[PDB]
Parts: sequence; C-alpha cells; structure tokens
Amino acid sequence: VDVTRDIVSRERVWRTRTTILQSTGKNFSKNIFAILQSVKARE
Amino acid sequence: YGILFKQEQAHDDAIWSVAWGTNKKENSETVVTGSLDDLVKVWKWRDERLDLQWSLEGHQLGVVSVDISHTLPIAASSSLDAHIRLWDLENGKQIKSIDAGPVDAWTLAFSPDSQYLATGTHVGKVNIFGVESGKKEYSLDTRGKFILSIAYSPDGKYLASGAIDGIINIFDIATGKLLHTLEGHAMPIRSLTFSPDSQLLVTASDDGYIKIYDVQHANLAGTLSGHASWVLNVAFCPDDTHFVSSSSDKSVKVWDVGTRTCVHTFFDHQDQVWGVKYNGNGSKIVSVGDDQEIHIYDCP
Amino acid sequence: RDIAKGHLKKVTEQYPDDVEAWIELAQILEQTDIQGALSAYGTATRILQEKVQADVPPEILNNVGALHFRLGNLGEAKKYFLASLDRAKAEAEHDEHYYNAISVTTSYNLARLYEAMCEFHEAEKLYKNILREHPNYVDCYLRLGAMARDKGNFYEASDWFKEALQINQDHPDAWSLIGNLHLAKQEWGPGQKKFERILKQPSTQSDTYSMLALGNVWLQTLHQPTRDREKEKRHQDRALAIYKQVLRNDAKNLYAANGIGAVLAHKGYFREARDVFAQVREATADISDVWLNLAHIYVEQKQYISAVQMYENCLRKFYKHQNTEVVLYLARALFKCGKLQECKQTLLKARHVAPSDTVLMFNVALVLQRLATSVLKDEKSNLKEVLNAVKELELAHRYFSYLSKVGDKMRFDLALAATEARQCSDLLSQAQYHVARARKQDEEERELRAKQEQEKELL
Amino acid sequence: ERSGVVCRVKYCNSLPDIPFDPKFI
Repeated sequence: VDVTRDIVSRERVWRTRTTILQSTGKNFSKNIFAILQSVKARE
Repeated sequence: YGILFKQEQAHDDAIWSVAWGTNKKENSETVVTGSLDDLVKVWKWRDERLDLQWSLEGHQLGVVSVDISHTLPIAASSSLDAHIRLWDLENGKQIKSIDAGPVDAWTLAFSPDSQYLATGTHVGKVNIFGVESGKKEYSLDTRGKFILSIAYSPDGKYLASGAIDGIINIFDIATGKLLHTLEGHAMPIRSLTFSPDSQLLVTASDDGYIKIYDVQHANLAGTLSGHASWVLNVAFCPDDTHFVSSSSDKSVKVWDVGTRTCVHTFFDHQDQVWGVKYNGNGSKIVSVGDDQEIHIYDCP
Repeated sequence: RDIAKGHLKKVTEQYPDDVEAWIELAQILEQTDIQGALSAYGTATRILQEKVQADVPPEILNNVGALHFRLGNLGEAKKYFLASLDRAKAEAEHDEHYYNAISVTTSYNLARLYEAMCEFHEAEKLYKNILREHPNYVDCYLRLGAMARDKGNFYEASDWFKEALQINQDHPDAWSLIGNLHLAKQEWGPGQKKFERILKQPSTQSDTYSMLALGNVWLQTLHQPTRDREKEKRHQDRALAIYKQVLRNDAKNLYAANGIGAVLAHKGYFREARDVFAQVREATADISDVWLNLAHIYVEQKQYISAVQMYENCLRKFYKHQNTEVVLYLARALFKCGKLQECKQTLLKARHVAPSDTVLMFNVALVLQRLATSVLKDEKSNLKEVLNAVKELELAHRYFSYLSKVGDKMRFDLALAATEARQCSDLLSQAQYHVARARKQDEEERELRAKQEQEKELL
Repeated sequence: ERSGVVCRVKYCNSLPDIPFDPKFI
C-alpha cells in the first residue's frame, strides 16, 4: 500500500546486519590468507 | 522509601537464600541467611540494627534454602548435601540433619503449622517430611523433569510447585493430590508465592514475566513484565498489597499487586540479588545477593 | 561523503543564516559518531525558535530519541518519542507529509524502546495498534515474534515469523530469522541446508549473514569421533571453503576470521590460532565468542592464569549469572589450589542453577576426589580437614553410585565411576590409616603444651 | 588426577541477530 512506500522511503537505515559482521576498523585478510597458505605449506 | 540498613560483607561467600521471621517468637527480632560459605548466620535484627546471633555450620555444600517456622522459633536449612539440617535458634544448635539421600533434595518450606516439610526432587516428586521425624512421610508425585520452586498456602490449604521448565502444579495439601497442572511458563521457575489470602499466585521465570494466577479457579489473573535479567525471588507484602522481585541484574523492582506497577526499584547491590522478604507488615524489606552484603529496605 | 564532511565543517563555524546546516550535518553523522548528531540537533532545536517561535518538526525529535536509544539516555529518548507523537498530532493536516506514517514509525521506535525498558506489555500494545492499522508492515510483525521468541520457539513467535514470509517471502531478514529459530533445534542441523537455501536465489545473494550461518551450522558438526573417518576432515575443508568464499568477498568480516581460526583450531593448530584471533581481538573486543576461543588456546598451553580471568571478563556482560559452558570451559586442567577448591565453588554456582546435569555432578565428584587425594597421601595434615575428607569422599561415592544407576550420559557412559569406587574404598583404608596419625598429632600437641606449662610455672 | 576433566570442547561461533536500529526520518 501507499503506507509501505510512504514509510520505507522517508526513514533511513544506518545499522544493517551485514556491516555488523564487517569490522569497523580495517582488518584485511592478506595476513589471514598468508597464514592460510602457510598452514598449507605445512600440508 | 529507601534503604534503612546495609550490612557490609555479611558473608564470606554468596548468599543464596534468606529467612526473616515474621511472628513475635523473637523471629521478627532476627534474620536467617543461607550461603555458599556453609555459614547459616542467624542475624538478630535488634534495636533496629542487625546483629549476629548465631553462625551455624555443617552444611558441607552451599545452602540452597533457609526458612523460619510460622508456629515455632526454630529454622531449617537445605543444600546440595541432601542433609536437610534442622536448627534450633534460641541456642543456635542443630536439632537434626535430615539426610534426603543420596542427592534427592532441593529447596524447603516450613508448613504454616510447621509440621510438614516439602522439598523438590530430581525425579519430579515433591517429598514431604515430618519436622519431628525427619522422615519422608509421603512424596507428592507429579511427573515432569525437575522441581525447582514450591510454596505452601499460608492459610494451609494448597501447595504450588514450580518446575525446571515452567510447570505449575496445584495441590490440595489436605489430601495431597494434584488439582491443576498450569503451563503459563516455558523457562525455569525459581520462586512462587501464594497470596497472603492464598487467592493469587506469583511466577518468577527466566523471562522477566510475573504471570499472576488466580487460585480459586486456577486461571491467569495477568502477566507482569519485569527486569531484563532472570527474576529470581519474590515475597508478598504480608498485608497483601505489594510484592517484591529479586532478579539477576543487581536490581530489585517492587511491585503493586493490583496495578502491576513497579512502585519502586532498588539497585543498591552491585551484584545479583538472590532472596527477598518483607517486614511483618511489609515496611522493612530484607535482601541478599552475591555482593555478600545485606540491604534492608524500609518501604512505608 | 568526505566532501560532505568538509563542506559541513565549512559551514558549521559559519552562519549565513544556517538553519538546516545542522540537519544535513547530522544526516551523515548517524553513520558516524552519534554525539556529533546530538550536538547538531541540539542547536538545531534552538535555531527553529528565534526567527519564529516554531515547534520542532517531529522527524527531528524522533531521530534524536533514536540517537539516545543507542545511548544511555533512554528516558529522555522516550520523552522525545512522546513529544514527537504530539508534534505529529500538531501536524493536524499534513497527510502530504504523512505525519500519520511518521507516527507509525515513531510508535515503532517507541515500542522498540519499551522493549529496552522491558515493557513488553506496552510494546505489545503499540505493535498491535500499528498492525491493526497497517498490517502490511513486517518489522512490527516480527519484533512481536522476537518477543515471544524470548519466551520460546514454537510459540506464535515462529508463526508471526512464518507469516512474515507469507506476507513477504522476498524478505531476507525474516527469512534469515526463520532459520535462526531452527538454530535452537540443532538436531535440525543437516535440515538447515534447505531452510537456508530458499533465498539463495541470487537476488538475495550475496547474503554474508546467511552464508556465515551455513558455515556455523557446518562447524557445529565438528568435534565428533568420525574425523579419522575423513568425514569431519571433509567438513573442516568445506567450512574452510565457505570461509575462503566469505574471505574473498569480504576481507573485513570478523565472524569469518573467527570461523577460520575455529576450524584450524579443530585442526589442532592452536599456535596458529591465537594470532588470527588476536586480529579480531583488536578489531573489536565485544564479541563474546573470541573470549572463549582464546582461553581454549591458553588452557591448551595450560595458561590458566591467562585464561580464567578472561573467562570472567566474558562474564562481565549482563547476560546470565551462571553460563554453563563457560565454567565448563573454565574447569578443564585446573590443577592448583584455587583451581581445585574455588573450582568447586564455581561448580556449585553452576549446579545451583543447573542441578539437572549429570556431567556437572560427575565433575564435582571428580574435583572432590582430587582434593580428597590431595590431603591424605603425603599428609600429615590437620585434624579437621581430614575429618571433612571422609565426609566429602562419602558424598563423592554417593554420586558415583547415583550417576551409575542413570542410563543417559553425555554420549559416553559413566561406568568410569566404578574405578572411582575402588579408589574411594582404598581411600577409606587410607583415611583409617591417617586418622590415627591425627590422634597422634593431637596427643603430641597436648604433651608439648604440658611442656610449656611447666616451664612457664618455672618462670 | 589420572586424566583431566571431561568436556565436549568446541570452538563454537555465535551470530548477532538483526539490530533494528530505531529509524531515521
């Protein structure tokens, strides 16, 4: 109905699900994938 | 409305149960505490100040329940020891140790005439004990999973039981048979209180829901939302006008029976409160917790 | 957005009759620091009063209450929502601006606030007021469901959740919450492939949240005796594949890296685990899981004095006074004195709220056995404590008997209490040996106090 | 003693739920 688009337009979402999982700092995964490959070097 | 007395470091370890005597058998004058430190500290509330009368030991594990007789100046204590020790308070001496062996023991309750001793059991039975005998006279067998909370009707005509997952069982203690098996809760009930007229009944689960049930027709009089944590203990204001709520979040909300309103909240324990009891009229309110510090709340 | 920040602090110090300048200040500040948004709204409340004494439009006041919701200012957040609804009522004729719809979302926020008050009664009231007038809305339809989820799963919780999919099967949040219900039923583990496949339609993909849920339901499969059968090895590598996938699509997810470290720790690389958990540790400490998983490594180096403190640090959340698995994961190789008697006290705390557990009553019997054999063998110890020793081992034998009569165990039968029974019998013999030694030390302390009595008479 | 205390040791992993931040008009 008009109420649905009427509300979901005017509000805002600053807090979702997905960026909870993502960290507020910058933690890249190269270090993570480097040790991922390093344990594979033990394999 | 506030705190009158605060008892700093009243126990070595965390208190689990409280007993404040209501009558004039020198039990309004005293307090009984039950803790993890195996100390049953008899606290003489004399000259409106809290003095240690006795400290009772031998409960080799942490105390799960303490209570004071309505019709007698004696007391009784339980623990995980399954040795329900019976205590004389004028001397601070043990009357007997009721071995509820091997483990099958839980929280206790003085009868309104202080003759029968109800307790919970792992099997779901409710074992009734002779205060004179120390013997399991008969077990109120109502199947379930585990019995957690019980209360006598103070007028001495019913029993209610709170189980490990929200089973409410209504009994006629004159005949010891199950009247109603009420199921308003799903999560564990730790305390339940018959009304002073035994017309109502309070439930304290892990949901913060005080679901108040009628007794005489055994139906829901209303659900009351409480704290954020698990509400643990409850006592009626003995003039049947209020009831107090111990929770798991360092917070004690005080409730009206009718208007379902937090008429007051104390926050004074920095740790999780465990047990509550009023005055003989309900002005003083006693309160324990893991702070090992006992707070006495005047509430006019 | 950065240029927006620059322009906003190009105009904030200025005033070319700034009116909305604080509005579009805070309008980007809601992602950022909330206090900046508060300050912007603060002088924005004022700025609508001097040019003309004009009441603040309720969209502002609702949003500042929304800010205080994530702050500690819950009460005046409630006052903001009340006066917001009043100002929307003061928007008597503004169905162009749709003050009614603004009141709808304001009431949604206020019901969410009543949930923060734990005033679930009034939360129910506001929610059913909105749904009886706008049943097309879903979030109110499921927060009600979430409220009954706090009571339990098979309530109308689960049914509001399913009808939220019935009104909107495209809705990924509710659809995720469907399987979130099924997380309670872990026996519905392998069945969750289907109930987390339904919106693996690629309109919903990519859904990091759901695919991490796949990784999590795939990791709970682990710690089974079938790893040697290559089955949990395949499961470990499959979870690893999920974690590589979420790794490539997001380097900055932290629950992912927790998953990688967990699966490699299950692969026995615990020196290779504290590092990867250290990363998410600086990333955010406020993840309850990583506190546990680090201390598991610590006790794997037997670093108890680094572990149990961080256990009780995990206990510093306002969640549960006796969490069970945390004190389980606490009492693992606890071998020192406080690792024995205060270990017993922790077990008693757990037992107080959990007397149903067979494992816990076994473990108290174990620790009582340990402290009993700590006081009777090279000891030569006090009268009173060895008097308590016989009672406590008697109790331990009562539990040895009691558990052994019970059938169901932790999928490992506890007939191991039988060798504890032969032990406690020979402990009875040892106690009868050493209680005589207790009487000996009593009589010699009597004779030496006689020896001091005579010499003090001499003085 | 002879062996350590028994546990079903698992490196579990929890999930946050949906936040539902109060909305911003």
